[PDB]
Amino acid sequence: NTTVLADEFIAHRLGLIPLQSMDIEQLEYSRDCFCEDHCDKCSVVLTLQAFGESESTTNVYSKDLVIVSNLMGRNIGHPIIQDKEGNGVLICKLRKGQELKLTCVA
Amino acid sequence: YNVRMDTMANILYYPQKPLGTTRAMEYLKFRELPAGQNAIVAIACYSGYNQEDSMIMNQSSIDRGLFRSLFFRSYMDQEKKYGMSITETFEKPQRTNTLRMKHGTYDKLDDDGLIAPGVRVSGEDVIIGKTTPISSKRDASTPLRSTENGIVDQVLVTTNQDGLKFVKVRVRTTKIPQIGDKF
Amino acid sequence: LRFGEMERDCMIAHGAASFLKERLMEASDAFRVHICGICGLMTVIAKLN
Amino acid sequence: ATLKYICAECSSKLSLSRTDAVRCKDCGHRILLKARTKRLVQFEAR
Amino acid sequence: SGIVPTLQNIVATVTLGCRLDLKTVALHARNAEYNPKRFAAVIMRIREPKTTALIFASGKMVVTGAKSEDDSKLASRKYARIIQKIGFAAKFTDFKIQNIVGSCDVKFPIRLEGLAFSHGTFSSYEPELFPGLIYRMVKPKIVLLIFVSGKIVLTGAKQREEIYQAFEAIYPVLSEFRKM
Amino acid sequence: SFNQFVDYTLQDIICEDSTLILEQLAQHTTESDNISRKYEISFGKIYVTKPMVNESDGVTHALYPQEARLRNLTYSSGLFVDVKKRTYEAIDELKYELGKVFIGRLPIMLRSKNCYLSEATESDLYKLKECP
Amino acid sequence: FNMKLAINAKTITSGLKYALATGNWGEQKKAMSSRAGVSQVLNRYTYSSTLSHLRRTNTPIAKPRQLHNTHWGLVCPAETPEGQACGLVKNL
Amino acid sequence: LTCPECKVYPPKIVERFSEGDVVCALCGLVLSDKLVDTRSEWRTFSNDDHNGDDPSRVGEASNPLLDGNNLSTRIGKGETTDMRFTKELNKAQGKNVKDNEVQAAFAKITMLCDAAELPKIVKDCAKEAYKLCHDEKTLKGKSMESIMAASILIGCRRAEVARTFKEIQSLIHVKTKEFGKTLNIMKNI
Amino acid sequence: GQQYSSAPLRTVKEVQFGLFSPEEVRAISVAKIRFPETMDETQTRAKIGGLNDPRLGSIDRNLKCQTCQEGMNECPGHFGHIDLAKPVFHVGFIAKIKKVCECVCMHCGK
Amino acid sequence: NEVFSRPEWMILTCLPVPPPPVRPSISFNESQRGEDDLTFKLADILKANISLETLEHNGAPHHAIEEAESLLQFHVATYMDNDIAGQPQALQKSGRPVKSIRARLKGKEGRIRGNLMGKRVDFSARTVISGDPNLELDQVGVPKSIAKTLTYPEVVTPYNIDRLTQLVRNGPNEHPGAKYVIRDSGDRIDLRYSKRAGDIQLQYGWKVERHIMDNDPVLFNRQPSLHKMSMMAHRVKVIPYSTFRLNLSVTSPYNADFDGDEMNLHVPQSEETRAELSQL
Ligand SMILES: [Mg+2]
Ligand SMILES: [Zn+2]
Ligand SMILES: [Zn+2]
Ligand SMILES: [Zn+2]
Ligand SMILES: [Zn+2]
Ligand SMILES: [Zn+2]
Repeated sequence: NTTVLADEFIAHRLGLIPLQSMDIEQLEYSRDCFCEDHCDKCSVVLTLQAFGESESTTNVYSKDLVIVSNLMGRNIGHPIIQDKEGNGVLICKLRKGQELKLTCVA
Repeated sequence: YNVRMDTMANILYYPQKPLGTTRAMEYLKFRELPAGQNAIVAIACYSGYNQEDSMIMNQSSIDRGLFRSLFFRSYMDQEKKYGMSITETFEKPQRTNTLRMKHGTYDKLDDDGLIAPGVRVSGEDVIIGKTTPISSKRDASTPLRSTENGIVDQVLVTTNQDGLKFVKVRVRTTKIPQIGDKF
Repeated sequence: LRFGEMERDCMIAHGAASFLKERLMEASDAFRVHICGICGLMTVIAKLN
Repeated sequence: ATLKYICAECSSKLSLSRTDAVRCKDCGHRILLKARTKRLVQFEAR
Repeated sequence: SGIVPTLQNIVATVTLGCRLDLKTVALHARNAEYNPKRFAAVIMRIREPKTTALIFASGKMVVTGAKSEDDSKLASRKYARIIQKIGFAAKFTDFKIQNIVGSCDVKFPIRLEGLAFSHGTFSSYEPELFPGLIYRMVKPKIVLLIFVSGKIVLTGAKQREEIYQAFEAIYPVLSEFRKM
Repeated sequence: SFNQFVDYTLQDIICEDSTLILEQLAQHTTESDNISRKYEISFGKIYVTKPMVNESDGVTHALYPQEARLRNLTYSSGLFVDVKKRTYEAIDELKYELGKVFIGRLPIMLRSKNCYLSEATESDLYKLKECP
Repeated sequence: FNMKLAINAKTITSGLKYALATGNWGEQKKAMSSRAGVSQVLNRYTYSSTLSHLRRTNTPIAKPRQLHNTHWGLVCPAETPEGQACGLVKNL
Repeated sequence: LTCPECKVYPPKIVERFSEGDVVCALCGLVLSDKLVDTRSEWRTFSNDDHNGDDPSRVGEASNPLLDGNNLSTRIGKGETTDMRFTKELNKAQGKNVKDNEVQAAFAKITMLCDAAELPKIVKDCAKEAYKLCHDEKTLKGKSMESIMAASILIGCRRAEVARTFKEIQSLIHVKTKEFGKTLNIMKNI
Repeated sequence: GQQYSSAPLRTVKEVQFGLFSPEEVRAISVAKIRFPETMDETQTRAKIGGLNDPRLGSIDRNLKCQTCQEGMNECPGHFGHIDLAKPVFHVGFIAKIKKVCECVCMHCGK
Repeated sequence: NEVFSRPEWMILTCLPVPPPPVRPSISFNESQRGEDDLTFKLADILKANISLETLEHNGAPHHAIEEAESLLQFHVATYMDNDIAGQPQALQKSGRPVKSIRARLKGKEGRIRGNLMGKRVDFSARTVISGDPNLELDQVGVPKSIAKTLTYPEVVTPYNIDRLTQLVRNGPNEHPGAKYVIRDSGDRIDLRYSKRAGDIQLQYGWKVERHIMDNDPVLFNRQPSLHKMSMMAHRVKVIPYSTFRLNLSVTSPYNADFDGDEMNLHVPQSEETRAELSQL
């Protein structure tokens, strides 16, 4: 995180980003799940890598989130995009060498 | 704020310009750099938990980021020179040859005697390892305040006007609204 | 914390003789000396052992 | 590939140790931050 | 070592046993200079053996420049003989060598600062003051002046043997710090 | 206020008492007596540099407000005064005649004339890691 | 008469550094009566807090605490502390 | 300290400062209960109190390495003071006062470092080099303004502050060969 | 804790104020106090038989408290005396002394 | 009085020298050492003494002696009192005047007003107060953390033995737990570190220093305290969140509100003390 924002400031926002919870009913609460922390049966893994290549301000959107976990073919974890331009929630703004590399467990 | 090392810094997460403003604020830079947020306020008698100057907060709103703030404290330490021979040192003290160690843990220290920025800390833990050799050597280390905790934000190493090695450590926490919190 | 003068007063008002003694002794300061019976001084070389 | 400190302005992985003073290659600006730690830090999502 | 230091200078004292009028000596002896305003003695030199004597009013003198014990005694005798020939009841008494200086050349260069750091208690080296390293040997008690060139100066000896023993003792350490 | 003190007040403080003299009048016995002298020391124009810093390794260089706050230095500039030393003498009533010196470091007030940040544009301050 | 030996720079340098630092407006590490609190650390809690600190007035020692008519347009009628310093700390 | 119950050679003990106890980390036996804050206790000796209002401020710090142990206050003006008694009690300190005055040669070193732009660590080495060699028989009768000019290069040569001998020849004074021999007889000590 | 003493535990019933007779001050004292030196047996790390513990109280987590021993958390600390060259006024009683002279004969003491 | 106070004893001839406890020293780092102002003032008395002794012994120059006497007079005098009217204060290098003995006893914050007539205490706790319509008049909401710190020393007895053993087992971190075990022997067992904190087998007469628990009597106080009602005994109620909760009707006696007021809590340590609180 080379951003003007705090690790946890960003972290907080990521929770408020709406995710597809259609098939939420076929996912287990990790508390009830039998693994060690999380797994596929109980979580969705999201990834976010962003960098200021542009001289202009580089924006980070809920669209920039990528699912890395196996979905078991169920309608889940897709960042909800209601946005006309199709960007979703604006998470961050980066300048030049501003990099943001993180991992989310939903 | 992000480029300065001050003892204590309090920054509001999502500041808001006021809905009700003064023509004089234009010159005061207030709408550019605000001191609060426009809250949805009911003047009501509810559960009686707002009696005698107390107030009720929407715990739902608090989760959404209402009134959260950043908090940065900065710890400093010098490597002092006591005359011709005695010199303090930046290092990770070993409990066998170091007296009066802090009960806190020293594991988060790299061999230069500092925690790398990014490590999460907690009460009584050792941010800066220091010894004041006298003879083998006593422990002169800096622990994080016992009533606080957080994640190390930045750590800088420098020399001063006469060239004494000294190190500044910033610690960031996020203070969510709680009960005895004044507004 | 400081159990100060004004707090001593409230305890004296309540008649909490033993509660006060405790605050001032057991809960703080309290110490034991050996004094002389002739000149009531703390002179005594107590080699209590 | 590994590092230590940084130019507070020309941000250029520097690094050093004892008695090597505390300067930079060209611009002296004896400030120098210390860059992050490899070990990932974890956070609460709320 | 295979090298033998060369005696370069020997200082000896001689009591002629009889007061002297330095002003008169300076007047009747050739190659004599007397300037009481700076030194209360007559400085006289001879060619064989090439030496220089310091003659005092007390009748005592110092003979310098001799390169062997024999030349020193011999030169001393000539000076006394001149004092007599001038008109004094001078006699050749208490002859005694007080200092012998010798020099060498080990032929190789020497890293002096390494030698100084190694033998700190005996050597003082600070090129700023003097280019050579001053080694104060304990046994024998001889002072050496060690140079980067391999040139060695040994002084403080009363017997020529001490110069020789001093050189043998220092050769190993000289060799150890040879620049090669 | 500060500017008035630097541009004017400072000079007048150097010039009120300013010059100091010491007189050595003899015993008038005979040579080497009978020699009366008076020596002067005068203070002229006062100079004041932009803020600087004297590091441990001799080198002096400019110092910006941010470096001061981080390395805990003082944001001060140099005070320099023209000094002159005259000499006079008489025998046993007639006085006959026979540079720029550093004096101290004066702390500068930010945004004043002498501060670097005074003639600074918005984009300028940002590069200097200061808040406009 | 060697110049460097004559003028002691440290006199004025550290003499000002002392005052500004500590706040005892006087000479020097032997200060009393000296007026403490003349120089103080700038409040950086909020931007307004910083602004109002650079417009603060101290009055040391007839009825000074009261808001005088002559204070109109020159000093704030509301910005004053409660307790001990009330009406002795004026704000422009 | 070592736990009376256990006794293992590396005596693993913790200072639970917060509960004011000294515990044995193994058996948990408390080995001491009276425990004092050294930071705040040191605040009573070296404080920020120059006015004189602090009731906590009750002592003063000294430097046993440099000035030995010379405890001595100074008669000075107070709030209610006549300027007469100050003079008398000070004129009375004059009859009680040589080597207790050669400490003003520290004022010669301090005024030389500040004229040479030298750090606070160099002065204290030059003052310790001068205190341990000014009364030596090995220095005997060297130029007294060239033995303190040599102890400044001795203090600089340990504090890593680059100062050539010709840089100190410019300050005072130095006679080159005179403060060069003196810079060696001290170097042996 | 603080160790057991066979001495009878009693309560203070009366406090008898008075002044110190020099005879008594001398009699209580456990040390002479001769030197203005703290400790430092000339650049050392022990107390000087002169000021603090010439033969006095104990400090620095060390028992040595003249036979008494005990150390810090038991020792009350015992007094030393200093023998003054000439009499001096006790500042508090400079006036009661004055008044007493004012009442009595400065020759016969009547 | 011929026994305790003859007038001859007013003048000082011999000087009682107080022991280190009265004038502590501190040895920092071999080049830093702190002595008490009294130790300074004494050394001056001594130096002035040693001086005048040498003068009398030697050729007494009359006026050079009385000159040295009124110096001694000053140092001795200024040591007991430095705030003397007319006289110059003895100052200590830094410009600050020497803390005389008088001045340590004198003010509020003196030894009398501030170490004897009022003193800070252990088994005390303080935090922000807030109101509660669900607390009973006589109770006080105590934050879990505060309850987990404050302790009551309970004697092991047939009646409590089993319960106490459980809180001991619970330990210092769990909410109804304990911090220390006090054996007959006098030595304190720290449950936080003792290797035997698990297998700790209690004995009648031992003391278990256990956490403050629901319904313990505690002294609650809001300063100033110009009332006997400004300090009242409440029933503990361990609760979450960092504030002391009080019933609203009890607001008036304390003179409290919840605009940022803090309140003091004192814990009795004896069955006797507790009775005093609950019964009076
Ligand atoms: Mg209130
Ligand atoms: Zn799972
Ligand atoms: Zn008795
Ligand atoms: Zn750089
Ligand atoms: Zn004792
Ligand atoms: Zn009579």
